Amino acid sequence: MKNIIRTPETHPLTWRLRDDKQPVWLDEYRSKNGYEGARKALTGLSPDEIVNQVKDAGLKGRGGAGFSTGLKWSLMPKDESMNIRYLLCNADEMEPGTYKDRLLMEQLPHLLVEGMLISAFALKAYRGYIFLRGEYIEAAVNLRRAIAEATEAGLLGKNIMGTGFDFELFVHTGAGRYICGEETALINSLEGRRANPRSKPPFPATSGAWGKPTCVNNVETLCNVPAILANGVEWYQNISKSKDAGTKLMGFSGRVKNPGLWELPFGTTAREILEDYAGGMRDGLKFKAWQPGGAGTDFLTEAHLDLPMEFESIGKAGSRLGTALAMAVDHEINMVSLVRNLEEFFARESCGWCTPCRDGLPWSVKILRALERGEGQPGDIETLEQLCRFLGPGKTFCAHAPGAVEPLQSAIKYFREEFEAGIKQPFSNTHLINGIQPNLLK
Amino acid sequence: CPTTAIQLTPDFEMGEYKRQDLVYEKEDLLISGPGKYPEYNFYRMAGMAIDGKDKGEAENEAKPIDVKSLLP
Amino acid sequence: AFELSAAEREAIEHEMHHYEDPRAASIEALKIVQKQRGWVPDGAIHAIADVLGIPASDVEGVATFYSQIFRQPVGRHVIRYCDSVVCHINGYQGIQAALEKKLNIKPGQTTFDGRFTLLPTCCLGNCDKGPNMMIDEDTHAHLTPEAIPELLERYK
Amino acid sequence: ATIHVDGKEYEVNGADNLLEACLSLGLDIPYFCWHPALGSVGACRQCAVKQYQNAEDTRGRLVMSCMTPASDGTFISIDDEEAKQFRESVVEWLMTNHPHDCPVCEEGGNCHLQDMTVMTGHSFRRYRFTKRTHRNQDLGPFISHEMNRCIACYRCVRYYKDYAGGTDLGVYGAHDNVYFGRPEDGTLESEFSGNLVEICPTGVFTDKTHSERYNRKWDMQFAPSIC
Ligand SMILES: Cc1cc2nc3c(=O)[nH]c(=O)nc-3n(C[C@H](O)[C@H](O)[C@H](O)COP(=O)(O)O)c2cc1C
Ligand code: SF4
Ligand code: SF4
Ligand code: SF4
Ligand code: FES
Ligand code: FES
Repeated sequence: MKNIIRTPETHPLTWRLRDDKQPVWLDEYRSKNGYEGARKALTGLSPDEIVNQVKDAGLKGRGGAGFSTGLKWSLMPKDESMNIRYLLCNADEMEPGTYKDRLLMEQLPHLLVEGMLISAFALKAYRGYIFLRGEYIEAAVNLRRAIAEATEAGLLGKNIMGTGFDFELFVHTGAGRYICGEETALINSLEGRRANPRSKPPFPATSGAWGKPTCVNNVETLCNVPAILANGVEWYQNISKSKDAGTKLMGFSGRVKNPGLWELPFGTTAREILEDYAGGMRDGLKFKAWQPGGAGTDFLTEAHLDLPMEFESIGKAGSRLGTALAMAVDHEINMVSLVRNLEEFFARESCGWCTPCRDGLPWSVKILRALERGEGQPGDIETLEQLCRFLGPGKTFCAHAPGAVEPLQSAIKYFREEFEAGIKQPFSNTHLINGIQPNLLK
Repeated sequence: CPTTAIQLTPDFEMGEYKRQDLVYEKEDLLISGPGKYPEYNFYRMAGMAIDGKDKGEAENEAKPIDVKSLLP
Repeated sequence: AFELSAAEREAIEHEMHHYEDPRAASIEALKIVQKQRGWVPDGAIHAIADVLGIPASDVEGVATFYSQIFRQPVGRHVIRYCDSVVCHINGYQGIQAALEKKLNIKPGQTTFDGRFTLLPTCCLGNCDKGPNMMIDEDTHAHLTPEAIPELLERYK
Repeated sequence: ATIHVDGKEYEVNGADNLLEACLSLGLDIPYFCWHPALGSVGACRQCAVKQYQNAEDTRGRLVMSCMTPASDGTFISIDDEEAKQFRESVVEWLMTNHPHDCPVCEEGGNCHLQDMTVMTGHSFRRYRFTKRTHRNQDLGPFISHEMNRCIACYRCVRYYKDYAGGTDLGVYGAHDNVYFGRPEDGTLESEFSGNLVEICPTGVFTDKTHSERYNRKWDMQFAPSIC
């Protein structure tokens, strides 16, 4: 729909959003039912009870992994001597097409503060860190002002409304590398080290930041938790009849008539969003491709537009939902240049730890540059498909490389003819010495 | 030879009066031009620093991008 | 010969007050040096290492790892244009050509008078509002190649 | 513990790594970033094998031998098609940007990278683009340094920081422009910097004293002696 009514029953996140795109401060937040779930958690809810409610509410990961946060919180050790636990908010994105947390932190900072309060009491953590980016400046200013207002209002400090639970919140603005978004590399970057990820299964819930149990959660997860604790769990299961419970900040981007961001329940197909919420595309565009998640997932054709944007529904289509922020590709854009730019971003924004990504993403960049410039050679398409087969999950140290080569998978699978037309000259790897007969095999 | 330095000329008119003078030293082997392979040079393919050849000046070698450079 | 001002030391010590390990404030110390002087010189690595207590190799690696910690000297205004895919679809080659025709330089280099330094950026987080750029912590969206000279004349 | 490699039963230790358990049996698995005295990391992916859980399995999963514990009930495979061609792809990625300067290298016949390139069986090159080059540093009168030969296996900084405790050498760089050394030019003040000649599998850190008046390894008449 062009005009959308944001009642709190169906839009638990953005029903208190302002029309003039102004930040909602503490008084306006408390006027529109603010810190009620936090009050319930910090007065009459046990931390294990909150963990069980989050686990049985069906909330999953919103950073693209899709892993349920209740089972994430159930990996904390049961020893009470490990009371130096930490909570981290992955406010960092640097992902092309991901822009929901910018809105969530520019005009809803107290929702994030309440979410960290609830999750820190649930996880028995005493320190919380919002890992932001240097690109987000107004969001950082609004978050710091919200933290100051919450501290002035007797919250976010020592003995929060007479509980004895001590919690302190800080904002860490990173300098910016895309690998810092992953949880283990976010932990490494938080410790003042280079943002190289860490091996598994030493988990962050057992040994994370400075050897202490930590939990890293997305902005939207911590924005969905206080609505769960303020409105109930059966209400959270009774807003969408799908296996993925809750609402997601969806929206299309890229040469669209209305490229925006709207909160919608799971199970909503991309076609209705594109035609009514996005309003269709501009004049003279035929919608030749789309991507469900921003730049990390893989392309889908027009035949997959009828699929509901869930995790499992796009999982069996040879794809994944990711951040659920869709991106549209038209016929006026060659996918050779587009996938070249994607691989360039992934090659220059990866880390230098493990070999296959390190020395295959620049190789894919150079092969796609040769295909763009018309200098493609026999032995490039099969090289790319062998590269993307060898850059899957488990082969590399982290998951940057499967998300890097998934657009290569979809561009190779669907739009093969453009890459085939990108090859003009024959194979030439060696030049003559004019004193040695070459070993020309036939 | 990976540099095509040691080579076999078609010259065979050899023979010495002493066995001690059949050992050819450096000055008895190095000739004043390229032999059976006229237009090959190894050091245009090597990667080490050479007089008249800085880093990245070899064949199929890019210029050394600085670590401290502003490029992401 | 590098030295640290008093405000730098107070800010760095207050940042180390926020963390369990003083190593965790290295990125923010480099950011403070960047906000005061515009870039991180060679002696700043040893100064941060001596203040924090971690060796200079770790500080050098942190400074050379993250993209927005500049070790080469830059101009007084760092133009950071988007190089990602959404702004590629919306069109960033036009504004890149406009910048290259206005400043007469290449990306990654600074102008001769030290007025601007052109740099690509991984993403800005403003994908829905068209092509985006940042100049001196000021963002700009819905950009057009015709408005680039108008946008570039409001900076010193 | 009891493991099964190549469809054959072996009895190895339970708490150790799979790579060191397989190397203790005399089997050949290539590796670049694992050292017996430095632990195991994932800087390369050279020790890849194919692991199966059940006794009979078809697909399996490509795992790292230095990241898999040698536990009871693992059925791993080494010389199958997929793991061998993946290791060949990893050595190909290491030769993607490697200088063509083997005969002017101080390692030569003492180079681990040559041994693991020949062992994987990779000779044909399909890379036609430009290579990666770096500058050099002066690391004192003992350690000659040149960065082009590196493969970013992180063994030097792991030894020099965690094991040797030196506060000089480290990693400075990025995705592909990754550098291993000193932020300035000067002698490595650590008393154990001379072990970087054998720690480094490549010709980056080499013996300067042996670089002067140099001979190859096969030309060396060795003896077992005491310092
Ligand atoms: C290369 C890479 C980049 C990532 N970037 C982000 C990110 O920017 N934001 C985010 O929330 N998750 C990101 N993730 C996913 C995280 O690993 C993890 O899912 C997130 O920190 C928390 O997940 P959650 O939604 O279940 O809480 C990234 C993962 C990878 C492999
Ligand atoms: S795949 Fe490897 S090199 Fe690439 S970002 Fe992850 S750990 Fe770093
Ligand atoms: S310099 Fe040598 S030891 Fe260090 S990462 Fe490179 S190859 Fe490994
Ligand atoms: S270090 Fe590199 S150049 Fe030297 S022998 Fe080994 S592979 Fe050849
Ligand atoms: S793609 Fe340009 S702002 Fe995100
Ligand atoms: S030896 Fe196991 S990944 Fe390097």
